[PDB]
Formats: sequence, C-alpha cells, structure tokens
Amino acid sequence: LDGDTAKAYLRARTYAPGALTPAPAYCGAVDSATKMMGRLADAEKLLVPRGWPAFAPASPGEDTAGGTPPPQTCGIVKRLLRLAATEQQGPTPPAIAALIRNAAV
Amino acid sequence: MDTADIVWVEESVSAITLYAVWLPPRAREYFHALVYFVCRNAAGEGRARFAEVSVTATELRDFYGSADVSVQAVVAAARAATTPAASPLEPLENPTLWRALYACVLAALERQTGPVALFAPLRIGSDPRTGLVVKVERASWGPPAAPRAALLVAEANIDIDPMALAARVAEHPDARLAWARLAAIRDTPQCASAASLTVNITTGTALFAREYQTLAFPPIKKEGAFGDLVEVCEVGLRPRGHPQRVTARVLLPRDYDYFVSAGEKFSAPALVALFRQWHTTVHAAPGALAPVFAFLGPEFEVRGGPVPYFAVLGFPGWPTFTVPATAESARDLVRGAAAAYAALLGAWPAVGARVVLPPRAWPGVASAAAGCLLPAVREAVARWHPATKIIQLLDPPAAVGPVWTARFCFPGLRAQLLAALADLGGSGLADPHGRTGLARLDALVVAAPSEPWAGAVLERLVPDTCNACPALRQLLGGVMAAVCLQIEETASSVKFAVCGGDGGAFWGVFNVDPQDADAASGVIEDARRAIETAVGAVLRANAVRLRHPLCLALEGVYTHAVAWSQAGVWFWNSRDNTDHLGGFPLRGPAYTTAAGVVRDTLRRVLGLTTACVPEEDALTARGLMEDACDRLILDAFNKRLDAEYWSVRVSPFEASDPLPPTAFRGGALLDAEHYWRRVVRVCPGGGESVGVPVDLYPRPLVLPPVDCAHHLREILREIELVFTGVLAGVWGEGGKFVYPFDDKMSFLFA
Repeated sequence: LDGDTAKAYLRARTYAPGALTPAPAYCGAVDSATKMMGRLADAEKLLVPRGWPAFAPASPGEDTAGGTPPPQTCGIVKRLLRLAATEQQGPTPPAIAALIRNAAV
Repeated sequence: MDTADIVWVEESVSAITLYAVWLPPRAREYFHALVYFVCRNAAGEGRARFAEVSVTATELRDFYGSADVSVQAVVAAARAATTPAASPLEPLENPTLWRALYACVLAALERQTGPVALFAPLRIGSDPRTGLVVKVERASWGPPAAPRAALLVAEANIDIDPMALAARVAEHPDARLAWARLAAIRDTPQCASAASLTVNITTGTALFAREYQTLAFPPIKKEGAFGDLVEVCEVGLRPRGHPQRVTARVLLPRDYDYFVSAGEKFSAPALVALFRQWHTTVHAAPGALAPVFAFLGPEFEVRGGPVPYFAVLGFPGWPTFTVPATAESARDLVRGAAAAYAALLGAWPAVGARVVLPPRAWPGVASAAAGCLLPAVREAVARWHPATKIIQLLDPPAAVGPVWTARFCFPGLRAQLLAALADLGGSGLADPHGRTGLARLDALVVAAPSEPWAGAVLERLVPDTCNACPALRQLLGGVMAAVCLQIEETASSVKFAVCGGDGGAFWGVFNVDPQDADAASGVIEDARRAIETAVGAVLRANAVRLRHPLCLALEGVYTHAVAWSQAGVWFWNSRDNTDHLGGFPLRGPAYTTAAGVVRDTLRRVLGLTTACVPEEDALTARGLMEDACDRLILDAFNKRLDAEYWSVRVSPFEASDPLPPTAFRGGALLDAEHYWRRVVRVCPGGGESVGVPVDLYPRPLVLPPVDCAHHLREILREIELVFTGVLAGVWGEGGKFVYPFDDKMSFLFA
C-alpha cells in the first residue's frame, strides 16, 4: 500500500493514537458478563433506530428453539469486539459511544 | 339544441374537473356526470361553468379494457367518494375504474360539447335557463391569459402503527411502502384528523401560512386569509337527469391556475389530509352538493410506478405539479410539465395510454392496418417473433480494427410508426370521434423533435400502448424488420456494411482508405443520404404516411470497435480520443467509477495495439487490465465507510433482502418509495451480510462495516465480462480474464 491508502489503512486497523496513552483516569465500559449483556442490549436499542441491524438471539427454554445455541460469553465477546473495531465517519461519535456513554471516545 | 337562446362568451379554460356522477331517474344502462370548468377571461377573472354529459355502459367497458365493470359500481364508488370524512382514499380500491371513468367522461365531454383545449381561446355558449354549457367552439380573440403558478409546501406528521404497515407488507411481498402507508391511512381515516400539519402557499399577490398542532383544532400559527386564495361560489343548475333544481359550491382560485411543489420531499398523505380538511370545512353548511374527492398517483398501485405524479380528479379543482428540486433546470421542468398538461388535456399520466385510444379499440385498428401494406410486409408481420434474427450482423466477441466506423440513428422511429399505422387503421375505428386521440398523438410526434418533454412523454407512452394491445407489438416488429431489410439492401451499395443495430439505431463499417479523413467524411454523408431516401421510399410504398418527415442522424464516426455481447459495444476514435461505451450496467454510484476505469483501460489497450506486437501484445494487455483492476480496488478502500456510494438500486420485479422490522418506523420517509429501493449490504458479525434499505432511515446512519467485498465482486464480474470480450475479440484468445480477489485483495475488508 502506498500514498493516502497506507495512512488510511494504518489509522483504520490499529488502536486510536490516544488509546494506549496514560490518562488521569479511565473511560470505558467495565462490568460483569450479565450486566455487560444488559448494557449491550440497551446500547443496541439506542442504535437500532438509525440503521444498525438487530441481534435476534436464541435461548434454551424459549418458545422458539431455532438454531445457533451459542453461550452468552462468546456472543458478548464477539459483539464487543465488533463494536470496538467499528470506526467513525466524520465528526459523529462512533457506535461504542452508545455503550461507553461518552462523546469523546 | 335551439340556438336562439345560447349566450356566447370568449374565454379560456384553465382546468376541467369531475364534480358529480349520478344515475338518472330510471336508467340501468348509462349514467350522467357533471363536469366543472374554471374559465378565465382576456384580462384574468375566474368564472365557474358546468356541463353535463351522459356516458353509456359500452363506452365505460371499452375504456376499462375488459367486461367486468358496471355502471352500478361506478355510481357506488362516486357516491362513496363524495364523503372524504370516512372514505378519503376511494381510488385506492380500484384505480383502473377511476382511470376508465375519467377517460370516458373526458371523451364524452370532448365529443358532445365540442373541441375543448386548455389555455387556448374559445367561445363558450351556455343556456341561460339551464345554466349549463352547451357548446364550445375554437376562436381567436387575441392573446389568452397567461397561466399563473403558486408555490406550495406541505408537511404533515401522520402516525400509523408500524405493526399495521408490517402486516400489509406481509400480505403483499412486493408492495411498496408508500402504498402501505396510504392503505394504513385508508383503514383508519381518524389518523389523518389527528396529524400535525404545516402549509405554506406563496402566490404572486398574497401568502398563506398555517400550522395545525391537530388538523381537527384551530390553527396555532396563522398568516393570511382563506378568502384571499380561493373564492367560494354557489351556482344553480337544472340537469336534465335531475328531477329538480340543484346547487353547486365550488372553489375558484384567484391569481393562480395550478400549484407547483418541488421534489425535495413530496408526500401524498400531507396533501390529501390538507385537501380533506378543506373539503370538510367548505362543504359543511347544508344547501349544496358535495363534489367527489378523488386523487391518483404512483403510490395508489401496489407495485408503484416509474414516473411520479399527483392527479386531481375532483376537489379542489386545479392541478398540482410535482417537480424535482436541486436541478438548475427547474424552470424548464415546470414549463415542460405545464406544456404536457395543456397538450394532453390533463389526462396523462393519470389515465395512461387511454389518452390516445380506448384499450378495447386497438385490436381493430391493428388488424385494419395489417390488412393494408404489401403482401411481403404482411407475411413478415404475421411471422414476427421477438427472438428472430432479420439481418446477419457481427458475432460477439468481435473487433473491427482500423476502419471508418459510424453510428447512425432514426430519432423516434417507433412513435412515428405508431402514429402512421394508427392513421392507416383509422378506417377500422368504430366511430369517427376516436380521431381526437390520434390527433393528440400526431401533435406529440410533430412537437417531439424540438420539445424534449414531448420526447419523454412519447418514450413513456409507446411501451404502454404496446402493453395494452399485444397485437401492436407484432405490427411494429414486422415494419421494423422490413425497414432493416431495406437498410441492409441499400447499404450494400454505398460502401457500407452493417455490423449491429435493430433498425432504429445501427452502426457499421466503411470500405475506404483508412488514412484520409477528408475523403472518408464525404462517403459517410452520401451513405446517410442514400439510406434515408431508401427507407423513406420503402415506407411510402407501403402507404405508411409519416406526418413528420424522416431524418437519419449520424451519431458519431470512429476507427475501432469492439463488441463483447449483443448489447455491449465500445467505439473509439484513435485521432480525437473520443469514445462511446454501451451495455455496461449502472445500478449505483459505484458502477460509474467502474465504467470510467473500463473505458480508460480499453483506451490504453487499443492505443497500444496501434504500435503492434505479437501475442506479447496480448500479455501486455492482460497486465494492463490487472493493473487497472488493482488500482480500482485500492481506490475503493477510501470509500469503505460510505453507505450511499455502495447502495444499489432494486426494481419491484427482482428478489431483494427482507425488509428489517425497524424500517417501518421511518414515518414520512416511507412516502417517497414508489419505484426504486436502494439497498446497501453490511456485515454485523461473522458472515451475516445483511441488507439495509438506505433511504428508510433518518440521517446520519450508524451501521456496521459495509460489505465492500461482495459489492466489489459484483462489480468485478461486469468488469471481467468486458475485459474477456476485448481479449477474445482483439487477439483471438480462448483464455478468459479472471482477477484474483480472494487471494490478493480480500484482506483489506476482512
């Protein structure tokens, strides 16, 4: 890669320049697995009205078995990684700001 | 009928509208209709005039196009539409019934009273004792009053449960969301009374602003008076089909003739609600008759329509033109809309192809026209099939190297042929009063060369006419085949060889030294003249009288041509670098960059071929093509986050991703979907690759990464088609062109 493509790739595929930099305190979304799932559901509810696809998860003991019975931990981890790796277009804060609840992230 | 009591006045008619439709005292075979004209004098002064016409069941069946219609159903629908408080969307039940009704009423009025035209001087003779217009003549009393427009901006907030919209969509899998919104509003009319509205009407004399928190309550913000826009007039009439005297209350506009609303965001429900409130307010005091309340548009059909319009058949009484905004050519758009309204009497596009001839009268005209012509032409017409090849042409993949290529064209040949053949079949017309539609078509054809709006009207009207009568397709195809045969026969002697085309547009090669453009430009003109003369002679010998004289047009002159399919072809002029590309799909903003890349790469390859080299040349061309694809993919990375650039257009006749349940919450954004649906593709997980309707959500959008790999593969398939065709044609290579994407470039998006 060469030109502006190299800069765009480097910026879009690594942590933000100010992420791994010492700060007085932390700004993040830290919580247990179950509370993390609840916060993820709340953030997804906030985001859906603007295009973000819904989750539609399955669960044993429900009224519809269907398929894809994965553990909650794996699903939450994948959703967290996808949210954290989603970049921002223009001045609009990224999607993770709906979970972290800070506009400067 | 007695002419001793008719009072004659010189005036102009601005619009013709439908007021009432009733069954006479005892009559099960026909009905009566009361038409309302808003006429204007030489200095500008609104007057309201009324005419009464009688329509039989035979005419209604002829215009409907079938035999499953009855006068009782028409009368019931008309009576139901008279009360918009409960049934404000009656034409949504059966739109074809209302189209047939309007066409029948217009034809009967045009035949009984006389020649009626909009925005043209006329002499109207009315009966003082009856109060009804009885005769219309065409006169010339100087310059008629100029039409006056009035800008409109209406914005409404109607709330409909997304559950109802989802259920309606589930009922019809391919339905449009505008129709779903209209049907939901129809189911519960009370939702229109509780909506919040804002209306701004700006004319040349006053202004009218209103802001309703709820349409059933007095406005919160008001500016101007309703008595300034429209005047309420009460008239007394004695129709022959009414036992006693009747009264009519009408809205006469002041200082304008029609409303003009830009295309930024037009919502039919907002205008319908505003007009429904006006109808409820005006027609509240007892004493008069309530006019019908009917509207038409592309959103009144389940599958929508490709042309957006808004037709008013009753209340209030004047047309409304929707014109797309943000064009620097808005003025010409409005002028063309007004010209189309005046020329076609306001029926098109509402009625459809019935503005020319009733759909049940085409078979006779087509058969009579086929009966004419010459024996060989009739045999060709009878045997015509859409899959037959008439004249031998080049077989793709093919390539014509240094030669004098030339693209030719007969601008508007199908429309001209239809106009000429309808006249030939006019002897088969049941009655001589159907001639008016053919005269309208002739006027459109005559004005098409100098008026682009006429060209667009004809381009949209001819396919509809062919659809109406499947027997017209064969009649037109046979004549086109004869034309192509004559073209080939004549070109075989002017140093020409036809390599492609269908008869209306073709291209070919010339047998001339390919170095002297001065001597080569004098052969192309001679060939064009000879071909035009021969085609004209062949058409004349068949009695086909072309009202507008023929004109063959040279669309270009090139030196290299490459054909990779029956529809795709690339022409290049190696001296001016001009070129033409045809047959490349363009279904989104990302298919234009691909087209530009393809054209640049082809230019480079065909310019390299001039230097000349053996198969090494083919290898170099392959390398250049791969480089071009690499650069295109690399440049497509900087637009990885843009969703409207990767969104692709889908027609109502293809398979699309299911609508996400959150798309029904858009509200007023679902009122703008009538033909096209733009869908992007996003990847929210491992391999989900879900689809998102881009235009059904408020902006800005918050979406996962776009699926640029899938879109890029779809575009690369088309790119490789063209490149493989070029390689096979210019260098005789069986080896297809394939680009490794999953191996070398798929990492940028994963």
